[PDB]
Amino acid sequence: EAVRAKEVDTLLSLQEMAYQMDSDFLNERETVVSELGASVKAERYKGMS
Amino acid sequence: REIVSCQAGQCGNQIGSKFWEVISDEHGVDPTGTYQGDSDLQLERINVYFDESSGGRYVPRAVLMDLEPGTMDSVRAGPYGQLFRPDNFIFGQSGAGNNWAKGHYTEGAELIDSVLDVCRKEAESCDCLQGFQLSHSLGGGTGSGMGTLLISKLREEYPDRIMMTFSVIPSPRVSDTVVEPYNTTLSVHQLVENSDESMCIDNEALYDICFRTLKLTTPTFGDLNHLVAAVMSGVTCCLRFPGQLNSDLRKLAVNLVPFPRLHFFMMGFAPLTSRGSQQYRGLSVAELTQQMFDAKNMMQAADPRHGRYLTASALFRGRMSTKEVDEQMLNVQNKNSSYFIEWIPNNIKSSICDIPPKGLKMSVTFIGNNTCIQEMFRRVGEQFTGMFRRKAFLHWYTGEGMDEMEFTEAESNMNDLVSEYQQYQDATV
Amino acid sequence: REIVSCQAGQCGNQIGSKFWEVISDEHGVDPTGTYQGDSDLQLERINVYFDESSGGRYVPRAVLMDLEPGTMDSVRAGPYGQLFRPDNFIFGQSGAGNNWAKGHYTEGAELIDSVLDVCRKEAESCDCLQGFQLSHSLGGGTGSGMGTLLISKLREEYPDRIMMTFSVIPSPRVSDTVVEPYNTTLSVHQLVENSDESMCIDNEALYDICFRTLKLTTPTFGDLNHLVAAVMSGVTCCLRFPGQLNSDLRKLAVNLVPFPRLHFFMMGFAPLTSRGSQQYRGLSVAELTQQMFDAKNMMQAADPRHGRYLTASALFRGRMSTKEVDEQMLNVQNKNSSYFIEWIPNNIKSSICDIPPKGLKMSVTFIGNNTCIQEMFRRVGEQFTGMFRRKAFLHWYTGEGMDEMEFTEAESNMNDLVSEYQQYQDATV
Amino acid sequence: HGSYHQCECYGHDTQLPNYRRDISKPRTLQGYYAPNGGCPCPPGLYCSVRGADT
Amino acid sequence: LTTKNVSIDASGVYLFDNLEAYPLTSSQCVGKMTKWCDNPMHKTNLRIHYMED
Amino acid sequence: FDGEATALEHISFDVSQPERRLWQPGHATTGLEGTGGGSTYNGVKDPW
Amino acid sequence: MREAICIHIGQAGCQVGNACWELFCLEHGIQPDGSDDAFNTFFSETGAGKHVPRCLFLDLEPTVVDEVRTGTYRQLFNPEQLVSGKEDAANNYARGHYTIGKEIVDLALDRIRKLADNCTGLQGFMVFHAVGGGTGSGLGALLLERLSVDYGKKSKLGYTVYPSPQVSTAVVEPYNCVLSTHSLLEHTDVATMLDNEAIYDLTRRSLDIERPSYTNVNRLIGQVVSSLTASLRFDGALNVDLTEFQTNLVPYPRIHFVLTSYAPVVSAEKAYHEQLSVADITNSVFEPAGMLTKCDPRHGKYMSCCLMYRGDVVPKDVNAAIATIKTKRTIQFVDWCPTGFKCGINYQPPTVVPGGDLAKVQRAVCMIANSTAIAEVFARIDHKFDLMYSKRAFVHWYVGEGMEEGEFSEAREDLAALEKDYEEVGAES
Amino acid sequence: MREAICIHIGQAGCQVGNACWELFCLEHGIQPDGSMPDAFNTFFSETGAGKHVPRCLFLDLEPTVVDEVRTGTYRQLFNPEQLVSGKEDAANNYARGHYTIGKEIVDLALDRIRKLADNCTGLQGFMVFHAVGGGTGSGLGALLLERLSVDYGKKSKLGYTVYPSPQVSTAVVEPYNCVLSTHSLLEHTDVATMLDNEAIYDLTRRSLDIERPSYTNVNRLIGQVVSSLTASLRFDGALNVDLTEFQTNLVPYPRIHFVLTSYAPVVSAEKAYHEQLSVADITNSVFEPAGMLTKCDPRHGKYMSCCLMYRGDVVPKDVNAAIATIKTKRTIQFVDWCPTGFKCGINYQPPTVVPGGDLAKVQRAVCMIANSTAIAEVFARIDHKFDLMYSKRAFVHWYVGEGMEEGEFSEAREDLAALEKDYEEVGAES
Ligand SMILES: Nc1nc2c(ncn2[C@@H]2O[C@H](COP(=O)(O)OP(=O)(O)OP(=O)(O)O)[C@@H](O)[C@H]2O)c(=O)[nH]1
Ligand SMILES: Nc1nc2c(ncn2[C@@H]2O[C@H](COP(=O)(O)OP(=O)(O)OP(=O)(O)O)[C@@H](O)[C@H]2O)c(=O)[nH]1
Ligand SMILES: Nc1nc2c(ncn2[C@@H]2O[C@H](COP(=O)(O)OP(=O)(O)O)[C@@H](O)[C@H]2O)c(=O)[nH]1
Ligand SMILES: Nc1nc2c(ncn2[C@@H]2O[C@H](COP(=O)(O)OP(=O)(O)O)[C@@H](O)[C@H]2O)c(=O)[nH]1
Ligand SMILES: [Mg+2]
Ligand SMILES: [Mg+2]
Ligand SMILES: [Zn+2]
Ligand SMILES: [Zn+2]
Ligand SMILES: [Zn+2]
Repeated sequence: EAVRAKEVDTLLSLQEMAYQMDSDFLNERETVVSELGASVKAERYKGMS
Repeated sequence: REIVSCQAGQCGNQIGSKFWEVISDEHGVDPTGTYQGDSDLQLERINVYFDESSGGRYVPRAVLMDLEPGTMDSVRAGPYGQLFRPDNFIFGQSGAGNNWAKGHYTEGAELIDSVLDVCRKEAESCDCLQGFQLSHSLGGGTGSGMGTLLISKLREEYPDRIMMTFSVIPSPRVSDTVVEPYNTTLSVHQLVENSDESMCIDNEALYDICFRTLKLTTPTFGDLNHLVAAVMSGVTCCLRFPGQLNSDLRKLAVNLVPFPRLHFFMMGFAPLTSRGSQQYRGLSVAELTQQMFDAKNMMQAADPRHGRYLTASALFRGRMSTKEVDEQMLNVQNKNSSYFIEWIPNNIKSSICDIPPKGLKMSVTFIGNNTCIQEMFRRVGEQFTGMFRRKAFLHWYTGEGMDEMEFTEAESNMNDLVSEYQQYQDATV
Repeated sequence: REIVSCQAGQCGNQIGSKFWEVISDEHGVDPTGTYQGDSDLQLERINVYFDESSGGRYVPRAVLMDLEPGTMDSVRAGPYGQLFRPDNFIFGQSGAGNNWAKGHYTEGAELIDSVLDVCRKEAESCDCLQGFQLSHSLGGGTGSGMGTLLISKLREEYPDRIMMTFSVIPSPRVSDTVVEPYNTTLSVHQLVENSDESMCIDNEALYDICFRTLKLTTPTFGDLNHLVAAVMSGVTCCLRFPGQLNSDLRKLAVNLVPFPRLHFFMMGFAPLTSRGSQQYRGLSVAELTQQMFDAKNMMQAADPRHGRYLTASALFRGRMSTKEVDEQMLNVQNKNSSYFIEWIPNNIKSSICDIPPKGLKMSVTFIGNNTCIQEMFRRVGEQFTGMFRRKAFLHWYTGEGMDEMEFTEAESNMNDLVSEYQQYQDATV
Repeated sequence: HGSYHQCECYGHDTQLPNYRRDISKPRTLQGYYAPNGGCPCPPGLYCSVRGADT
Repeated sequence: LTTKNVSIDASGVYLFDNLEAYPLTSSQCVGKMTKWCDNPMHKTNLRIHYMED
Repeated sequence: FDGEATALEHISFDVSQPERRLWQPGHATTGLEGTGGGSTYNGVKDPW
Repeated sequence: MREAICIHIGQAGCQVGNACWELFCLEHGIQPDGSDDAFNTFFSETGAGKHVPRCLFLDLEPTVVDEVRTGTYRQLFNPEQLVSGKEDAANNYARGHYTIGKEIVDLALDRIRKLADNCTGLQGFMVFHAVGGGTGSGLGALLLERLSVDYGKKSKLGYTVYPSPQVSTAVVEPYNCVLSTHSLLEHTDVATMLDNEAIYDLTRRSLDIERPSYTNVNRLIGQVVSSLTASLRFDGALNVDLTEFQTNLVPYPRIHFVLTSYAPVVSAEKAYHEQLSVADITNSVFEPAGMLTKCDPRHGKYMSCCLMYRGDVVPKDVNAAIATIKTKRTIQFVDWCPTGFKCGINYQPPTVVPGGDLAKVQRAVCMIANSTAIAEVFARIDHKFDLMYSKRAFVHWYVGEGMEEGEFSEAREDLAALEKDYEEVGAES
Repeated sequence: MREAICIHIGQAGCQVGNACWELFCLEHGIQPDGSMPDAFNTFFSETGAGKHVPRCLFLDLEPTVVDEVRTGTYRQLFNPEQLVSGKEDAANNYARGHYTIGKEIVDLALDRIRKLADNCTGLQGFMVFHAVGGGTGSGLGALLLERLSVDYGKKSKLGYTVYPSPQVSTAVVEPYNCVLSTHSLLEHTDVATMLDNEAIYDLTRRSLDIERPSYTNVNRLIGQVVSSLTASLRFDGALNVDLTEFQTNLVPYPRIHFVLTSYAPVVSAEKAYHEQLSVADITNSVFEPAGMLTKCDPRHGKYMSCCLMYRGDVVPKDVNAAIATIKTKRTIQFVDWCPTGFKCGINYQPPTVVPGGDLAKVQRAVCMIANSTAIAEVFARIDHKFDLMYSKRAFVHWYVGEGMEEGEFSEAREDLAALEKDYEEVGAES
């Protein structure tokens, strides 16, 4: 069960790396947007598309 | 056990929008309002921040406030903007004019009745109100003025209720306002009198933590508000989720506020790393503590090494070992005696929540009542005194009927705050 | 038993990059940090130089320092450059200008804040830090200035912790700098107080070794760095691998430093042979010792025949017992009594490790505190006085806050070290 | 002074003016032009070795 | 014709239609961190402390 | 490399200032192409 | 809602209004027939489906009004709101204020009343005139005082064109300017300088225009007006309003005469040869050569700058430019205004007027900067006034129209009081 | 970063800059129109449109060469600004170029320089290419050097100056001009670089074997030298050095910073592939007075500090062997108080040849920037001409009628005499 705990910790760590790498916040991408938000970007405006 | 939140002004509304984004994501709530979670724990304590509707929708217990209506289209244009009640949107024709006088006495007063009506609606529908939360910036007109007015009226009917205020203290280097010192000074005394506790978030510090630690090239206002949203989500984690050592806003206030006027804290979040440095970081407490107590992690631009920690609070979230989360704090207290006040032993309170934030295995939020909070109040106090000495920009405040004495009164109260921080820092056993 | 490493200047950065190349090759680590070794003995003590992320990637515990970001870019783009932490590289806007004053007082002193931040992070993350490691060149600006400043401000924080420095002592025969004696003199007196033991490297001797022993037609900085890296890996063979007669850095200091000021060693490696003579050379430990005490095999350009060995240390690696590591030491002690010191019986300590460097079935690293090590200190002394008397190239140093008194004190301290070496060389029982 | 002649000796000054005190002061008829000036309408070898004064 | 037209402008015209004349460069010392050095947030001096405080 | 030859090929028939080339052309056969029908004194493309 | 009534007075007002409404129609996609409500501040949505400008073209000389009535935007312009007189003021302040102005303001206020009733959230009035002539100065003064006495504390923005310090198309122009300064100081919330020599210099230098004209001058004026109004027209991180930047710009009620500047203002050939970054454009703004008024700020002290950024400008680059300006000593901010900076962000780049001289640009910035250097032009104009009034030149023209001789003395003395006020605000405490 | 603003003053500076920037564009793969079909940050700046703009300020008092550049091939490369041309030339008069017509243009030049520097976040310094013989390059060069020194503080200043050679001289008053500009070159210039013309002419006549080489050829050689100097901070190499490193390794005293230049191997296409151009051979040619761009005989003085920029496939083996051979060569001698006296910097980039040029494709090269006491003799020739001209007031009315007084000449002569004296003193043995 100690070996199991180490395996689970490693798997969760890899999941953390994957999520942080694909995260919108860290990658400056707006994956989720609304009908109004597509036209108007007051806070999320990063640069010209 | 459930709290009701209010966002004031442009900055407050935009911060609260993404705060509700984080809360809904963590509770498995759709941007529309329907529940789409995969765990019972998500729905177990969803009443803390949400109220169930007629059709099963989950509406945030949130009151949106702004004298400027031109910026409250963006709050509903955000991805989760259609989550709020239409009747919780309170607007005025003209903006606050970046005027604390307009936001507190003339324009805010005509708008505060409906806001208090909505807040009383939320409180009455609320079963056992744990507290009122507020998100605003002290450098604005309807954020500082109307927010202080709101908390002042809130104390009139809820004295013992926890008044959270995530005040955004504007910084001179990232400044974009000239009446900045005036609004900050006029709001600081109201914050002292009408807030059980008030954490200070500085835009300079947010920009720095996004620039160095995150290293991401373009942290905009949304990216700055992301960290504040994460801190708000982590400060109430134990109210919504089970934990080995849970807590709530009152319990943190009791363990962090030694004297009634000393309720200004420093916020920190962990872990925060860049995209490139992601492979290279170890995910454990022996790394979370480093980031949390690190100088650059604070969201306030005044380095905690100035003074000594009165109290510290560590809201850890995730799968931790309780002795490994407490002996780290024992080690830091053991080995950093110079930055912890001697006459208050065991300054650090650690609390454990079982469920971490969504997408994170383990994290921690930091609340520090360090005596370095006087640094921001000073560096804006010299600016305010320089502005006031030559009577600069006082007609814009005296045209609303507000008299020149209240500037001196606010200066006196703010100087008293700074002086009591300094005296308690220099206190000896 | 942790060793936390640091590289200063472009020379030190290249040497450290090659050192991590050698260590990763020995421990079975790809440039991406993954482990593909043939035995678990690598992971048994992999911690000594690498840290493991929660994802399993092994990251060197190294801190890189250079006021020029070009060196950081080159190291990162090197074959093993993706191994280091992205935030473990620290860079400045403007280079040291090959000036000890710029690297130690004005520009280097500014960047040592972040250097110490990352260095303390890494040093604390160690379960039990055995020592610090440094690689630099005293003939440059960043390595000579910032390296000595780092060792000075690290001695204050870790007093009893062991302090490795590999300083590339420049020589006029391979001269490529004219502020060479100034920088060397200004760094020697710092290393005397701030380093518990320090062995010197001369490109003259490395080039000579490559030309006559390895018989390389076009020896390069890569080859010199590979030699230095192999021997710097061998100095910690007992630390990283089990052996018959274990040793550590503190043990090396205790058995090689008779007096606190005398810690400047001359060093070497074995076996070394040309490409065309590898299959003809009978690798026996007697031959290993013969090459080990051969004057030409020393990688610091000073003939031991003009001095006497205060102490010597032979870290042998491979399948081998104790008489090839002690009886030939007795033989060399007896047949070179004029080359050793009478009042120190058993001048040579031997250590045994069970894991030889790969590609060899047995090897040895030599570290000698010979009294001839002060010949370079002589020659650099009159070199320094040559420009100091005429005040040549001194305005660059004096314009960055330094004064002539510092130069006089540095020369006096170097001369005192020289006199101590000479008097202990010619001292009688 | 020394054997090498100074910039002021040549007739040119490598000194930054005090903008806070002198340069950034606006010019008006009353205050500058009246005491020690004219109207706002549109319009050396100093060697210390020799008799000139730096 | 100008002497510059004969030499310099002629060389430029040759370079226009002969792209192989450009020699390969190895600017490995210039990289992502050197570009990051140029980020304008450096001049903002975020969370910086002086003697004046 | 025939510098004079390539100069005759390209620089001699190059135009640096087309404004001047149109305004005062000599024995130049390049750059004379201007706006097609844009400039009529009548001010209208219609017939006079 | 958020309307803005544009009142153009006199010939100069008429041409600048033509250019401004051309630019506004181009920005909002409005054909010269009237064919998201970003247009609401400038174009009232007629009940017939078209868009009528919220403007009043007022002129005593019928020539320019008839030219507008018979131009290209006939179907765009209301047949009223287009008031025409029968004879001009003949470059006489007395004729424009006491004789012909009195008999036309009676209906001008009726037209403004109709415009105000059409408006619902009127932010204020933008007046466009040159005080050089009679209608611009005299009728402008009369209209300004009637608006002040009728609409109370509605915002007023007089984008006035004072006589340029060197060239002038009149001889009684200093007289008219000195007579109108009383109204421009008493019944104008913010007065902006739009002299002609500076715009000529930008057109000649930055635009490489050999023969600049009133066309180009009016195009630049319209560019500036659109840049300032686009904060309430369009989106942005930091949206500001008229009263917003009045509060953030005007420190004293008497201190409201403000300078303006625009960058980048370059031609098509120039545009693609430069890095038109935020830092570059801000530096071009703060340089004297980039101002629309011949008044060097470095000759005075900055008191309050309001930067208006349009395009891809980020608050990041705004703060970076602000930092590199504060750290810059060639421009001195006044001691009682530490921050001194207001920032507005806009997410629509300025649409270029075809057939002009501006080039398609991804980002632009307009600075409304109140500084103590404004005393230079006032000293210029009252020196002309004293020179001409020393022996009573052209005074019979003013006297015979019903304006007494003490007018000149009182107006000159009000201007001298303004001299003293602008000296005193900039003088160090 | 590691930007370096190239300021070209006068006709000589403008043409030298033309050669330098064609070589830089060729090296960085930039079309003469400014586009590419990022070490160029040190010399070129990007744009939203995707083209590159050089970090140069061409400045002339007269519009001939500037307008010829505007009408040349590189017109699209060069920015319309940063190409400042006045209305009338200084007319070979230091007084006219420094007091009458340079005053009305130095403000615009400084504004352009500030605009260029605002885009540079790590600007190492300014390389000013000029000839002090001409009126513009002397007067306006000195004025701009002053204003740059007072505007940027202690920023690095590499003044590549073309002194008038003792025998060949295209002007009669350029001794006056150089005597007047020696103050600027002596105070407001961090490192002054001698680029006289006869030495380059002789090097090209013998080592390159072309009958009629011209200003284009000498400017190509100067651009090659400048590119060799800057390649250390542009490209890779075993020993990377910057503009702030060789100044420290080259200048022993703040006021002793006049240095000679030399280059090797300068060979033709015929000579390229017949000799084994080893590093030892090229270093020997460099130390030989034949390989120099300025005719200060090594034996007549003593080297104080030699900086050697090697480019190409040079290994430190050969560099160290060449250094050892040079040290053991008794024909040349170093100053007594500087034992090492050698600064070495190796760059991996091989020398780049411009098509239509006169150099040949060589896989290795070396450039020397040498501070030696032998440089006093060019000043000796200069003031031996100056006092002969100045004995009875020859060509002095032209100067005194343009703003400068009679004391300027005498004070400049005293400065030159002190420049003789301190060089003799540092050459004197201890
Ligand atoms: N920028 C700009 N200024 C103008 C224009 N036309 C006139 N002016 C200014 O007007 C001043 C002289 O006044 P006028 O041209 O007579 O116009 P006015 O002020 O309305 O006076 P009246 O013609 O009597 O009504 C000059 O100094 C100009 O600066 C224009 O088209 N553009
Ligand atoms: N090496 C080199 N020197 C040049 C070149 N062109 C001009 N010179 C130098 O310029 C000197 C003559 O000065 P001038 O004819 O006045 O030219 P200038 O120095 O630019 O001064 P101005 O003509 O006033 O601009 C000669 O002695 C040359 O040494 C060139 O292309 N290469
Ligand atoms: N961190 C953060 N700060 C903001 C945001 N929006 C505005 N601010 C800050 O708030 C200040 C402007 O205050 P404002 O929102 O206009 O106050 P209000 O007028 O009362 O709404 C600026 O100086 C900004 O630095 C935001 O989304 N995030
Ligand atoms: N062994 C070895 N020595 C080197 C290497 N690179 C440079 N050096 C030596 O370092 C000295 C110059 O150091 P320098 O670059 O000025 O140090 P810095 O100023 O701190 O960057 C020279 O004498 C070289 O002999 C290398 O890769 N390997
Ligand atoms: Mg008119
Ligand atoms: Mg000329
Ligand atoms: Zn000078
Ligand atoms: Zn006058
Ligand atoms: Zn003098």
